Formats: sequence, C-alpha cells, structure tokens
Amino acid sequence: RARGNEYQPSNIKRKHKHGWVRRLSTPAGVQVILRRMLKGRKSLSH
Amino acid sequence: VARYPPIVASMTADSKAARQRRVQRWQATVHAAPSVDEKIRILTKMQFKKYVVHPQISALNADRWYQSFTKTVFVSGLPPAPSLDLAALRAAVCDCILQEQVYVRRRRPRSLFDRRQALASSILDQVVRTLVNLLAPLNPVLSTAALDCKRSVDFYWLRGEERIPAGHRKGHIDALRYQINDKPHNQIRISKQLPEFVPLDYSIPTEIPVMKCKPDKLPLFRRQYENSIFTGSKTADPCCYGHTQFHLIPDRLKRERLIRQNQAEQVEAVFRANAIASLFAWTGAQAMYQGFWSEADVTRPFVSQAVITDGKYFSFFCYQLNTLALTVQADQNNPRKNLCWGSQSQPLYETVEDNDVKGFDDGTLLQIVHFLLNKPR
Amino acid sequence: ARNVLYPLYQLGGPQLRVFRTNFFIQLVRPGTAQPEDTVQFRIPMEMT
Amino acid sequence: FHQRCRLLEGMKQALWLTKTKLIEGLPKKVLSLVDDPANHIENQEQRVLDIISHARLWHSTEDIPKRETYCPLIVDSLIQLCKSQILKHPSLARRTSAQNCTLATT
RNA sequence: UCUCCAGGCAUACGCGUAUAACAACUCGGAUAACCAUUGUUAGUUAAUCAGAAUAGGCAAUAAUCACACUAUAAAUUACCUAUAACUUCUCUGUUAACCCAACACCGGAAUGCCUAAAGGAAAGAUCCAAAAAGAUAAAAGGAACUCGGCAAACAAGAACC
RNA sequence: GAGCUACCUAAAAACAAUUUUAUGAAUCAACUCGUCUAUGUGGCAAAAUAGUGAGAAGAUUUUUAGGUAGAGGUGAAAAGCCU
Ligand SMILES: [Mg+2]
Ligand SMILES: [Mg+2]
Ligand SMILES: [Mg+2]
Ligand SMILES: [Mg+2]
Ligand SMILES: [Mg+2]
Ligand SMILES: [Mg+2]
Ligand SMILES: [Mg+2]
Ligand SMILES: [Mg+2]
Ligand SMILES: [Mg+2]
Ligand SMILES: [Mg+2]
Ligand SMILES: [Mg+2]
Ligand SMILES: [Mg+2]
Ligand SMILES: [Mg+2]
Ligand SMILES: [Mg+2]
Ligand SMILES: [Mg+2]
Ligand SMILES: [Mg+2]
Ligand SMILES: [Mg+2]
Ligand SMILES: [Mg+2]
Ligand SMILES: [Mg+2]
Ligand SMILES: [Mg+2]
Ligand SMILES: [Mg+2]
Ligand SMILES: [Mg+2]
Ligand SMILES: [Mg+2]
Ligand SMILES: [Mg+2]
Repeated sequence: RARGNEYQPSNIKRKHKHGWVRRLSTPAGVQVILRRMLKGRKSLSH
Repeated sequence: VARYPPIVASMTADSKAARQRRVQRWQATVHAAPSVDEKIRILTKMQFKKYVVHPQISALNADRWYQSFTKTVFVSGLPPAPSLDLAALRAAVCDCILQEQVYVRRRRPRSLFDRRQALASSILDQVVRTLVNLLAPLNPVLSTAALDCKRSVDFYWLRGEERIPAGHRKGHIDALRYQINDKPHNQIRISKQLPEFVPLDYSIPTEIPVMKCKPDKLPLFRRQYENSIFTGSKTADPCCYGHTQFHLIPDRLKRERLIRQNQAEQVEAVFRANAIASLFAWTGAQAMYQGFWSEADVTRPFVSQAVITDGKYFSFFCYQLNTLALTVQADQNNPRKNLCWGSQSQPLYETVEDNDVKGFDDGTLLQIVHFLLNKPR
Repeated sequence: ARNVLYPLYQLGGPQLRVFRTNFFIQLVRPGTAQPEDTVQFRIPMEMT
Repeated sequence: FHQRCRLLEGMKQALWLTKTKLIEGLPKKVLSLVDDPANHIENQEQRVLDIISHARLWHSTEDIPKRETYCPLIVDSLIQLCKSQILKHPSLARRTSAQNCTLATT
C-alpha cells in the first residue's frame, strides 16, 4: 500500500502523549524538559 | 404547413434558461403524483441548509421579520364579522386555577427554576380541557375533535434568493429556505374546515415590511436536517384541519424580564411573532395535506386561530392563509397575501389568596369561549 | 477591569464595584450590512 | 411500598397486606351499564380504531413510535372518547381529573 | 447561450485565515487569463445548533415493528427515605475551494441525506509520419499461436487427476 | 515512540435487492480484500492506474478513546509487525 501517511492528527492524542502534564508525570519526562530548557528551546512540549 | 420546432431552451445545456427548464421537469413530477404523500415526499426529500425559525424567540422585532418571511399583513383587532351560563364557566375555570395552585399535592420538582412554568402548564392544560367539555354540548364539533398535548407542527417553505458569497459556489443563486418546528402547548383539530374570515383576493392598503438585511443579522441560524411538513398528525389521520392552538410563553420571555432588559416595547411583539410563525406553519401544513403547494396555490383560504398566554395574561389571534406561492418564481405576479389578526394581552386573573381567585376578568373568558365556539359551516 | 484581581465571592458577600475602569472600547463602522438599530464595538477580550 | 416495588408473590401477597378477598370478574352492576345499547357511542368502533392508529402511528413524525410516548397517549385519548358522553348524561361536569398525584397511608 | 460529463449537500475529525473586497503584477500556480500569490482593509453574532447538594434503602423476567415465535452467543440515571437550597443567561465553538500523503499529488479519508433541482469540463494552436499505448470492425480458416488458450472472444458450458 | 502496524479493553456504528432457509447458506451492490494480465518504472503513486477478479449477517467491516516497548511487546509462525 502507499506509505507516508502514518500521521493521523488528533489533538486529544497529541496532548496526552507529549503534553506538559504528561512530561511532568515521571522523573524521566521532567528531565526531557530540563534538557530542552538548557538547550534554549522555544517549545518545551506540545 | 411547416412544422417549426418549439422555441424552448435545451434541457441539458449549462445555462440559466436550461436549468429553469430542468426545474419544471421535476416540478411536473409533483403535479402528476396522485397521492399527497408522494407530492410532499418529492417536495422535501432533498435536504439543504435552511434557516430555523423559532415561533418563541428572544430576538428583537422578530414579528416584522416573520411577516416578511411569510408575506403576512398584521391587522390589529379581530376579524370583521348564545348565553350558556357564563357563571358556570367562571366557576369551572376558577376551580382549575385553584386546583393546581393549591389543592393538588404532587412531588415538587428537583429544580427551583422550573416550579413556576410547571404551574402555568397545569392550569392552562386544565382550563383548555374543561372549556372543551363544558362547551361541547353547545358546539357538538368539539365532542368528536382531537385535543393534542405538546404535539409537533412543522412547515418547510422557500421564499427569496441570494447569491452564495464564498467558496467554490460563489456567485451561484440559491433559495432562502425556512423551516418552523413548533410544539404548541395544546391544539384542537377537526375534520371539517372552519369558515373564512374574509374572501380570498381580499385587498388592504397595508404593506408587508421589507427587510434590508439578511435573516442572519436578526439572530437566526442555519442548519441542514430533515425537512418535514406536519399538522400534528400524519396524512392518513381523518382529523386533518385545525380549530385552535393554545401557546404558553416561556419564563425567559415573560413581562418582568423583558422590562428589566429595557425592551419594554417588545412585550407585545413577543406575542405577535409567536402567532404569525405558529399559525403560518399550521395553516400552511394543512394546505399541503390537501395537495396545494407553491405551483398549485390554494383555492380556499385556510383559517386557524390561536390564543397566546404568558400564564396570566392572554392574547388572541386569527390567521388566514391565502398564498403558498412565496418563492421568487411563484411570487412574480401574486396579488394575494396572508392575514393575521391580533389583540393586546389582557389578564384572565390576578392572584390566588386563601382558596379564592382574585381579579378574575370575564371579558377575556368570553374571548376564549367565542374562539372555542366557532364551527364549520 | 482587566489585569486585576476580583475578590472571591461567597454566599452573602458584598457587591463587586469597580470605581476606575481599565476597559477602553472603540466604535467601528460595520463591515457587513446591519440593521439601523445595531451598533458595532471592538472591546477588550476580557469584557463580557 | 412504592411504584417500582414488584411483589414476589403478586396478588396473593397484595391481598394479605390489604386484608381483602378477591372475586374474579367485574361487578354485575358495572357490567350491565354498557350492555344497554343506549350507552353505545356513535361510531364507537371506528373512533376507537382511529385512536389506536393515532397512538401507534399517526401522532408522531417518526416511523415507529416508542412506548414512553404512545402508552400515555392511548389512555388519555380513550378517556376523551369516554368523556364525550356529556352530550347524553349531564352531571359528568361534577368530576375532574388531575395528573401525577401523590397518595399515601400507614 | 450552446455542447457534453455525473457523488453532491451537511456534520464529525483535522487544518488555522487559504475566507471577502480592493490595490498590486516581483515571488507563488509547473503556462497564460485570472488569482489560490504580495500588501491593505474587512469578517464567524445562539437560553433552542454545539461545548463545560449530601446520606441511606433496592433491583430475577433482552433485542429484533415485540404480538405470535422460537432461539442462543444470554444482551441497559430510575423509583423510594430523610436533609439542604427557595427564581437563573454568563463563558466558549461558528469563515473557506480546507485534512493525511515533501506539491493545486489519478492515492488515503467516518457518518446522515439524497442521485442531479446539487456539482462539473476530457481539447493552449496546428498537424495527422514512424515506433509506442488504448478502443472498435474482420474475407477464408478456427489454437495451426504459445513454456502454457497468456491476452482477447458473437464463448463463459462438461468432466477428470 | 503503538495517531502506522500486531493484538487487546471500553463506548459506538454500517450491511440494499433477490433466493434459501433459519445459515461463518446462495446470486450480487455499498463496503472489505488484492487473483491474473497490461500500462507505469525519478511514475498520478518511495507500491499507483485501468481492466479482470475474492468475500460481502460475519472468525465481517468501520469509527473514537485507552493498554502492552526493545534483554522487550504483539504474532490464526510469514522469524510477520512494533511510524
Ligand atoms: Mg513521515
Ligand atoms: Mg487511523
Ligand atoms: Mg479569495
Ligand atoms: Mg485582481
Ligand atoms: Mg489575498
Ligand atoms: Mg446542547
Ligand atoms: Mg461552514
Ligand atoms: Mg506533480
Ligand atoms: Mg449543475
Ligand atoms: Mg481541459
Ligand atoms: Mg488535441
Ligand atoms: Mg473486437
Ligand atoms: Mg476473421
Ligand atoms: Mg509452433
Ligand atoms: Mg500440450
Ligand atoms: Mg484469460
Ligand atoms: Mg490504536
Ligand atoms: Mg442484505
Ligand atoms: Mg455467504
Ligand atoms: Mg463473488
Ligand atoms: Mg462464495
Ligand atoms: Mg492476524
Ligand atoms: Mg515456518
Ligand atoms: Mg520502520
């Protein structure tokens, strides 16, 4: 079949998988934010 | 002896003349449909986006807009033109007010915000039922009539056109669709039509209001859902005509709230708009039960009357349907117009103290009695 | 008023009064056609 | 005991609680009332058949109405048919009907 | 106006101003016209469409037009007891030719209604060479073609390992 | 990292007409799948198009939200699938 369209957008799924609240739930996710803040990212999370 | 071909536009071409010729092709399939179900099915099977008209509406000056959507002229007063123990009626109607407000013992509702409109519903329900059984001996028609409680009346029609302003359909010409969905508190349906209030083709100097803006500027919103024409019962029901509707105005539209909002001049306007919309749908739906539509306009004026109450004050309206040719095509050369007659609201009673109704007014009761006394000729 | 704290209200509390108002509004010419009675305004997003 | 209580033993339990004796069939006095042809209503069967049809089919815009709507409709419609007899028997104005009213005893 | 084609209108999800007018004619559309591009100004209006008090007590009897009818895979807050409060309309969604496929991609894309009243244009101009792709017709013969009846057929029947 | 895909949980949907019967039955749409040939091969497409075909009331198909994670997950085992 034709590939390349593995992305089926959904705002509920997106904010649940990669959102602010999700990232802070576990210590490893908090360190994801810490790295991005140190790097200077304009977007810490979705 | 030359058989020249008829000078008509082509059926298949992509033009305005050829489209108006494909319109008469399906319109002719209605003319040629034997049953009225097939006619209504054909006229309503295709769903398009339509303005939803609310007979009970909080929009300002909605009465004037409804006249324009309907082609109705509103005449103040009643239409131009047996003692039965009025005291007996007065006692019975007084009993109904006291019974629900005082004596009846029910489980009170769960929301304080609904205790009043439920009181108004029960008294107006009792009053209608009693006045239909005490007046029945004098008017035998009410004995065989059908009394409907909160049944739905539906009318769907086309009037006017506009140019679609945006998208792939920009510039196309589309009709302005309207539908009225109504649930009158009570209504009486008879199997014999009432007499007219004025001859068909009646002409008056008054002019129907002309609206500069779209229906949208008055808060009015469009949706696309099933198109239905309903009189309160299906076409198979023998009781296919209308006698009277009783409407209860919601608390949101009652006198005190409107005055607070500074729209005091709209107190009567609320009554007028409900009658025009409620009666136009009901008188129109009856006509299409008889096979009349925009391309076969009614031969007989269709008549119905309604009384609108906010629970204490009462107003009375009469409607005559002269025109179902409201579309731009079918309204091109129409001198007919629809008529509605209305009166100012008057109290039926003032308050209940102890176990006695106070301030009861006989004049309003007679008007209810006269409306329930009208019979077919 | 905007960018200010409103005192939390509980049963029986006083009326909320704003003596000096931070809301500034401008009257604009309608883009589409409106009834003669209707008037358009542009108002701060926190105004009700 | 409230409306949604369902007695396991049915009538037998109900009779015991109310200390009553059961007789099958309606009282003969009530039965003879409608046996008289004078009580017969005009077009009785045709009107009743229309009432059944109206309650089941013609009252709604739906294809198949549901019981939560036609079950109240049929009974009220029948009562109205029985209420038309004020043309023959007066003194049926000495009664009235109320809706959803509470009864209770101990 | 004519010729011809035949999935269209709504909602959900998604997108995020591509919406509309004007002015521009550089960039963008695989070219022009014109704009889907650039700049400026505007826009989507809802009490009905759509979104966002406490403590106890107790439930045998599907659905399928629910009647008949059997069945097997065994199948949807209510009603009561007490307590507490004793008149309310703010807030938010609403545009479009739109989304996922690097693209104005012959692909992917749920539901309701309807099947042409809605929506559309296969040819920039010309010329009719070869080779190549597709459709239709076939004198006489009828698998002699071919690894094989592959493909096609005015055929689409029968049998056996 | 399970918005693809494998499997699962919960809440929802769709199946006309015709014949059999009382059905993982039949013919055949919508829908699901992808048998054979041709075209295409930097293509419309990083797997399509056009025909021809298989299933089509079920172990069917589809929608939404959740679960299982690499020494692992899932698997009507193809060492398939896990952007
Ligand atoms: Mg990718
Ligand atoms: Mg998906
Ligand atoms: Mg534009
Ligand atoms: Mg321009
Ligand atoms: Mg622009
Ligand atoms: Mg809602
Ligand atoms: Mg829209
Ligand atoms: Mg390309
Ligand atoms: Mg068209
Ligand atoms: Mg072309
Ligand atoms: Mg050419
Ligand atoms: Mg051939
Ligand atoms: Mg030959
Ligand atoms: Mg050879
Ligand atoms: Mg051989
Ligand atoms: Mg072959
Ligand atoms: Mg998943
Ligand atoms: Mg079927
Ligand atoms: Mg089968
Ligand atoms: Mg098959
Ligand atoms: Mg088969
Ligand atoms: Mg599998
Ligand atoms: Mg193996
Ligand atoms: Mg991979």
